[PDB]
Amino acid sequence: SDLCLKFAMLCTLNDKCDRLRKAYGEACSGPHCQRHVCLRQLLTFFEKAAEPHAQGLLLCPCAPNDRGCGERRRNTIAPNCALPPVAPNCLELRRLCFSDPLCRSRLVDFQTHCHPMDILGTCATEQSRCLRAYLGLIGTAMTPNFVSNVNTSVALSCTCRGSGNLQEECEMLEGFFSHNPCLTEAIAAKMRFHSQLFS
Amino acid sequence: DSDLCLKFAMLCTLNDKCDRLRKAYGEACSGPHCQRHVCLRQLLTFFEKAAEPHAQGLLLCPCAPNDRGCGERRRNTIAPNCALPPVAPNCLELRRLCFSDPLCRSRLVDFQTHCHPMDILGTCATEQSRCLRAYLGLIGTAMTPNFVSNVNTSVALSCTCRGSGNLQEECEMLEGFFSHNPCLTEAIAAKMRFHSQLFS
Amino acid sequence: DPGCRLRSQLVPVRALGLGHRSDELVRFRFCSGSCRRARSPHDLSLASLLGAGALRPPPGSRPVSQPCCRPTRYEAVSFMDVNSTWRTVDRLSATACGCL
Amino acid sequence: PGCRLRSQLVPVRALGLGHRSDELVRFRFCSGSCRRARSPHDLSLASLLGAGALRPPPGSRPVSQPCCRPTRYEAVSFMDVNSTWRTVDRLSATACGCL
Ligand SMILES: *[C@@H]1O[C@H](CO)[C@@H](O[C@@H]2O[C@H](CO)[C@@H](O[C@@H]3O[C@H](CO[C@H]4O[C@H](CO)[C@@H](O)[C@H](O)[C@@H]4O)[C@@H](O)[C@H](O[C@H]4O[C@H](CO)[C@@H](O)[C@H](O)[C@@H]4O)[C@@H]3O)[C@H](O)[C@H]2NC(C)=O)[C@H](O)[C@H]1NC(C)=O
Ligand SMILES: *[C@@H]1O[C@H](CO)[C@@H](O)[C@H](O)[C@H]1NC(C)=O
Repeated sequence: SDLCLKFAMLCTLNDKCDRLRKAYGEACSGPHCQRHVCLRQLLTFFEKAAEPHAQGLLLCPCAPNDRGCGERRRNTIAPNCALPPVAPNCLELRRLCFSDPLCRSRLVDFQTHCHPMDILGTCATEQSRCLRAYLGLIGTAMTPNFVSNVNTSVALSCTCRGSGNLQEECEMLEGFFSHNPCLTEAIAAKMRFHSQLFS
Repeated sequence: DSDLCLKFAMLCTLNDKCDRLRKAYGEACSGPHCQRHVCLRQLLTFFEKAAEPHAQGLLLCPCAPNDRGCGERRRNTIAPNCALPPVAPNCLELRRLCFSDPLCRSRLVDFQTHCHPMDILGTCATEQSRCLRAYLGLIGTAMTPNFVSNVNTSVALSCTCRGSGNLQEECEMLEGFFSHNPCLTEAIAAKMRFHSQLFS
Repeated sequence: DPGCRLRSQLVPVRALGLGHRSDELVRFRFCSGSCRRARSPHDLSLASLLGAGALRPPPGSRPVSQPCCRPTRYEAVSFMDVNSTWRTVDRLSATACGCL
Repeated sequence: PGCRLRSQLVPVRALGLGHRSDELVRFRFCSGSCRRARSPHDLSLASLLGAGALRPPPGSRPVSQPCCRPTRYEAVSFMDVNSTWRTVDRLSATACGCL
C-alpha cells in the first residue's frame, strides 16, 4: 500500500492523533457539510497533533503513476467541505484573512518563514519553520491544498480573474504558492525524507 | 414410589387453571408471616374456581394407613398453620363469628342442607357429590374444616366444646356434624377409593 | 418460534438449587430466543466483524451482537417441602420477556 | 474477563457498511461476565441448565446472567476508496454495562 495510506494509519495507531483526525473527518464529511465547523476542526488538528504525524499525513510521497495515492493526499483535508464551492479573487481571500486576528497572524508567519532567499530553496528562516507556517494556514480563510493527484503543486482556492488594476499584486500572491522555491523545496525535502524513512 | 397425595397435587399443577389457583393460595398462606385473611380469601377462590374434580383430588387424596408422610401432606394441604387461629375457640362462638358474615352463613347453610344424614347408614340428604362440594365450600371461611390426623381420615372444625357450660349438647351437635357424620364420612371415603382406583 | 419469548417447563423443585427440599414439580418460566430485530447500527457492524473473522477473542465470554432475551417481570414459585410445609421463593420465575 | 469496554483495529471493509475502504479503524465494543449481583431467577436458571432439567428451546439458549452491552456510542469516520470522507454515527461503543 501507498505511503499516504501508511502515514494515515500511523496516525490511527496513535491514540491522540487518531482522535484529532476522526474529529475533523467527522466535521468535514458528507454532502451536508458545515464549512465553518470543518475549518475549526482542521485548525485544531494541525494545532494539536504531533508535528511528525501531521506532516506525515499531509506531506506524504506518491509514486509517479499512483493516482490513488495522490487523490488521497489531495483529499486528506476534505477540500470539498473546507473550500468554498466558488473560488473568489485571491486578494479578497487575503482581505478576509486580514479581517480575522488568528488568520492575520497565520499569514504573517507564513510570509516570514516561507520567504525564498534564492533559487536553491533557501528559506528566510528554516525549512521546518516554513512547513509549520504553511500547515498553520489550513482551516483559515487562506487554506492551501494540492492542486493535482499526479503532482505535488499546492495553491489557494482562488483566482486572479476580476482583478483589474490589481492584476500584478494578485499574481504575486498566487506566486508565493506556485513559484516559491523555499516552499516547494521544503515540501519536496519532507516527502523525500518520508520515503527514505520507510525504506 | 410417590404417594397419591403428591400425585394429585401434581395433576393440579399439570392443569393451567388449577396450577395458578393453587400457587395463589400457597403464596398467600406461606411463611411464619402470612396475612391470615389473604390466605383465607385465596382458599375460597381456589375451591370456587378450580374444577371440582381437581380440587377434590388435591384434598381428598387417599393414604396408606402407615404412610405418615402422605397423611401429613394431606393435613397441611390447606396450610392450617396459617388459615386457622392458633387458639381453638368454643365451637358456638366460632359459628357466631360465622353468622356475622353473609358468605360464611350461606356456606354453612349449604353444608347442613347437603351433608345432613337422612338415615343411620349415612345416606346424604341430596347426593354425595353435593355434600362434598358444600364441605369444600367451607374452606377459607371462619368454619374451615380439616383433617385432624396423619394416620386416619377424620375431619373437624378447629374449635372445642370445652367451656360450653349449660350448652354442652348444642356445642357437641355442631362439632359432631363435622367430626362424626356418616353421610360426610361415606362421601369422603368413596371419593378416596375412586382416587386410589384412578391411579391403579 | 426462535424469537425472544416466554417459555415454560415443568421441572423438579430439586433442580432449582434452592436448599428447601421438595418432592414437587413446578412450572418454571424463562426468556429465550433471538433479538436480531432490535439490533442497532453498532450491533450490525459487530455482527459483521464476527462473521468476517475480524476480531481477536477478548478474555472471558464472546461479545454478543444483539439485545439479550431477558425477563422484564417475575413472580414467586410456591410448593410444599418434604416436611409438608408450604414455602415460597420470590422473583424465581419470569412472567414477561424483553429484548434488553 | 469481567464486563468491560474493549478496543481493536479492524478493516473498515469488515464493518458491513457498503462504502469500500482500505483503512483500518479503531472499533470499540463491550464483552465479559456479569456475575455479581446474582439474581434468584438466574441462580435457578443456571442450576437447571447445570442439572439438565431444561429441554433446549428452539433458537438461542437462555442466558443466566445480564449481558455486557454498550450504553453510549460515538461515530466512526474514514476515507473511502475514492478518497471521500465518510462518517457513520453511533457505530462504536464508548461505555458498557451489565444490562
Ligand atoms: C384419628 O386420629 C386422631 C389423632 O390421633 C384421633 O384423635 C384423637 O382422639 C383422641 C381420643 O378421642 C383424643 O383424645 C383426647 O385428648 C383430649 C385432650 O386433647 C387436647 O390435648 C392434646 C394434647 O396432648 C391434643 O392432641 C389435642 O389437640 C387437644 O388439645 C382429652 O382431654 C380427652 O381426654 C378425655 O378422654 C380420655 C379417654 O377416655 C380420658 O382419660 C380423660 O379423662 C378425658 O375425658 C381425650 O383424651 C385426642 O385429643 C384426639 N386428638 C386430635 C388431634 O383430635 C382420632 O380419634 C382418630 N379418629 C378416629 C375416628 O379413630
Ligand atoms: C500540476 O498539475 C496542475 C494541474 O493539474 C498544473 O496546473 C501544475 O502546473 C502542475 N505542476 C507541475 C509542477 O507540473
